[PDB]
Amino acid sequence: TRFEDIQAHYDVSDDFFALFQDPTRTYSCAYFEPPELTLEEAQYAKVDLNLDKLDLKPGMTLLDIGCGWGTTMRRAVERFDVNVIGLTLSKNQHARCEQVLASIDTNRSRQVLLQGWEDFAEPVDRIVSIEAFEHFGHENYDDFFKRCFNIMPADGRMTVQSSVSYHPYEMAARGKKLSFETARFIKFIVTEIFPGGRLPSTEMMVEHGEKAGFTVPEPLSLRPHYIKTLRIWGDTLQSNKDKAIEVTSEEVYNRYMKYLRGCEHYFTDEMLDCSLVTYLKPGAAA
Ligand SMILES: COc1ccc(C)cc1N
Ligand SMILES: COc1ccc(C)cc1N
Repeated sequence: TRFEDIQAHYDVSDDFFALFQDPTRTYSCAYFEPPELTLEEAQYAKVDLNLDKLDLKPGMTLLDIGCGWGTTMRRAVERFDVNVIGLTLSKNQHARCEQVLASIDTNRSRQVLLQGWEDFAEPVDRIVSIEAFEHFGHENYDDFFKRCFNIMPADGRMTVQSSVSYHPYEMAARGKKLSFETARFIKFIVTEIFPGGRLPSTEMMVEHGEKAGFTVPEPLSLRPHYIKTLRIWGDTLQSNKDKAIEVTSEEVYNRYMKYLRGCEHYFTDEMLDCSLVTYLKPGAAA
């Protein structure tokens, strides 16, 4: 009701995001390995970083939870010769993914579903989830990891890439001034950028996975890559200010410059992180 309306206020057209993102319209941390990659190349490098952890063999089925514009699923079909299932809650992303997957020269099964993981109960081999706020941004971590564990075979693996904060206790350790300042900035992100969202901690991502029965090796920090990503997003949005304002408003432009510049700052000050966590079932190949 009211809340919904107050949140709907912060809905932004896909056309605005196109004015700061790379041509793939990837809205997640890029991977600058090597460091000289373009943003677009680094976004393909991040997809590869995720898929290369999943022990994908031809004829397997990969589930993409929050499949975005279909880039991850397409790369998986092309590189690994796998079937793919994507989950998205965006009608626009659903339509684009169906066309992206239909375009692929393959006999492998390609399916895109307009639903959450809560309503998904089909057997799959491997799972990838890259900064899926619509799926991994509303708690019920115990149900999420239990679902992922139960739909995979004995050798199942999953990657989840997510922005993270620290427990208030850990934040206090690194300055009380900076601790409050960060907590107020997180409140802005979860009010105006990802309304109703909840930023997990790495410790939560690890411990909820372990409780479900997964082996969880040391998470990969993407912090330095997200600083680079947010710098390019900010610099690109600023270079398109007139076009961005015309498509939305000066309010929305200022909101996203605050978000992009702000995240770069709190990432640089090591008050935010980005974790790529691998979840291994007990029977996962060594
Ligand atoms: C992946 O980028 C897109 C998504 C949706 C539409 C209509 C166009 C493009 N280029
Ligand atoms: C990584 O997925 C997310 C992105 C943004 C926010 C606020 C929360 C989550 N889980």
